[PDB]
Amino acid sequence: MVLNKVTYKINAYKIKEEFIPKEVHFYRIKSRFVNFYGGMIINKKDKSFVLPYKVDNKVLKPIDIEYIKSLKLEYVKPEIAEKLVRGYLKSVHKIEPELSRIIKNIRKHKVVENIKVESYCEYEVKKHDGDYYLILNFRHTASITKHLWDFVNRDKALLEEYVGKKIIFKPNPKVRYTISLVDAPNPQKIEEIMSHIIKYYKWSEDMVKSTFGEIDYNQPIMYCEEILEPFAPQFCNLVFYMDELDSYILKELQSYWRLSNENKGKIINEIAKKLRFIDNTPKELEFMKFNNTPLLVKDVNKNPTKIYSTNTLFTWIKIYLPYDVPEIIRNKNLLTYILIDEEIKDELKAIKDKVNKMFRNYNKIANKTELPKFNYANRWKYFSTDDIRGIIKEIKSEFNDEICFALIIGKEYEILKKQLFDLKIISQNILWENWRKDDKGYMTNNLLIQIMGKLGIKYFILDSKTPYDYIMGLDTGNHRVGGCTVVYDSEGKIRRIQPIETPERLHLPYVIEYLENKANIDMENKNILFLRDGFIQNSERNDLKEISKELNSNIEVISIRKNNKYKVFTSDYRIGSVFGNDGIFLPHKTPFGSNPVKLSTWLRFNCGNEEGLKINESIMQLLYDLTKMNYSAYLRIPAPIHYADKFVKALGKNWKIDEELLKHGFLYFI
DNA sequence: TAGGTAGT
Ligand SMILES: [Mg+2]
Repeated sequence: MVLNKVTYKINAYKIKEEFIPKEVHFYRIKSRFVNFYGGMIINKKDKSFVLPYKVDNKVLKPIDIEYIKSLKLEYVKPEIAEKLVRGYLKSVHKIEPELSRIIKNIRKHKVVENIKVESYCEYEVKKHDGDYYLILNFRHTASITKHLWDFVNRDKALLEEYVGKKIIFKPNPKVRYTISLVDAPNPQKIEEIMSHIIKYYKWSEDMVKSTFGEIDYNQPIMYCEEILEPFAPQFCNLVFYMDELDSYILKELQSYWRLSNENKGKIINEIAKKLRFIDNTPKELEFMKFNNTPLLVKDVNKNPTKIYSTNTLFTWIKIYLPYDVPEIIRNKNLLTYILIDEEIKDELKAIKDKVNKMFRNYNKIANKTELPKFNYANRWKYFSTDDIRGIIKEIKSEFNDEICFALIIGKEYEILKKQLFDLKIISQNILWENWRKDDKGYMTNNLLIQIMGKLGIKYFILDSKTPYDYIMGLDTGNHRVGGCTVVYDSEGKIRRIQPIETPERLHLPYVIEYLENKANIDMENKNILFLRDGFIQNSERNDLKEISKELNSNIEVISIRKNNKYKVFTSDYRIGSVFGNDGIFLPHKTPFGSNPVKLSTWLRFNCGNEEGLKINESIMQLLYDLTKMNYSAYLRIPAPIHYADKFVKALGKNWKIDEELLKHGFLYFI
């Protein structure tokens, strides 16, 4: 009991009763996402919505609406009620431009060379014991310090080249807008923007003059793609992707971002005290501690054996063998090539010894296992990092028919691994600089796991059988494909990576049917769990009841959201809890402060029976056990959904869909 | 080339 439970602070703060609406008002369009007024849309022939206040004149902008009914907040469903409290706070109390001025005062900016780093507030609203809590969090944005108008050297013809690039409006660093149009100067429109900074953002006239300087009224007026309002380059700043930054700058900026969960909690509590709408103390929540379940490998004599971590999996010098080897690859000698960077060709003698030792040790396992061996006699080849197509130009000219492997030794890519696969060649690249500095073979061991997962080998499985016959990871996103499912068995072992062809938007009922009809996987009289990032439409509900009755299967679905607003004020890991019907899942440890996973909308369809399930200790354990099924060298999100995400991203990167290998669970796309 | 770290 003592070792099983821990109480920790979460980023939830009770909203004061003065700011909670007692009545909601229903309306419908008598004459798009009208989120501006803080509503909740329920579509029909004429769209219908709810507001956290009454619109006395049934019109505002000109859209003419019609009154339906009035209901008390306590009577409406918590999910909607929470969204209406946020809307009331956003639209009536204007929390958004207030949270902006609070953060600037707490989290000041950070300047490194030409770039500046700001912070912005994220917020959600959650219902607990009849009260409402504000989930308050903060993130960061990096922009060009020097504003757009001065950046283009006050030249309109130059500014026109920036059309289609991402910018931020200085007082609002959260929203990254896209420039679309650049037109003639309007001093009236500049005074409109200037008044907005004083009226909405509440900035003093001195603050306008301090940050923007002497306002140029002869400035061009520009328009963005995402909103119909005018923009002026003196008030805007260029934004970019974090990865696009020069390594030298990224390392320097790090210090400002990198904060421990406890240290970050201190800033949220600092921000919470200033916000007049909520209470100053964060919410105390009871968390379960997940049991660190063992894994199952094979003994020297091929018997199942328990191992708690994969860090000892390939520490030969006690000896573990693979649990499963696919029908194709079993006891084969693979035609293997070793592609080396021409820059590091002056160190090949040492590079030969590194790979030869690794495979020489791999062979000690490979001889009494029925594992595939590796053949690289005179197959040592050279390539260039900026060379591009030259390496594959010579590779295409080869006669490879059978599945083959390639180890890529460079000097510091996704492009080469994609082009190499087109000749049925599985590849795992290596950066020599890191492999040369391998302390006690840590990388060498992590390599063997990756190359095996790539070769459909199931080395280790779970020491526990789940009640589900199938755990399916689903993701929906150039090949007439719109998504895929990754199917795992009862022991957490990969079975299939199955792409889904669109008939058109891809939904769950169609996916279940495609799997039965076109994918040849038995989904009748079984216990299926679907893990997805998205949410099921109310219209899909009656259709899901139908399919589950017909198949006679227990079909479940749970939403697993990596990007959420929660944060736990602990350095601890392997913990889980529920707040406002949401699973706060924190499986992993991070040397630079972790972020929880949100778990919601757990539905069940048992032979024509829709039922809503509350987030258990059971599934949270199950979902944790799945984060341990890491074949690529644990995971934040469960393995089924993680590998589905990876496959969908590969499709966008124009990767070959080799069905034969996908059918046997070869993770070549990783 | 490992993992995680739409109001101007
Ligand atoms: Mg890899």
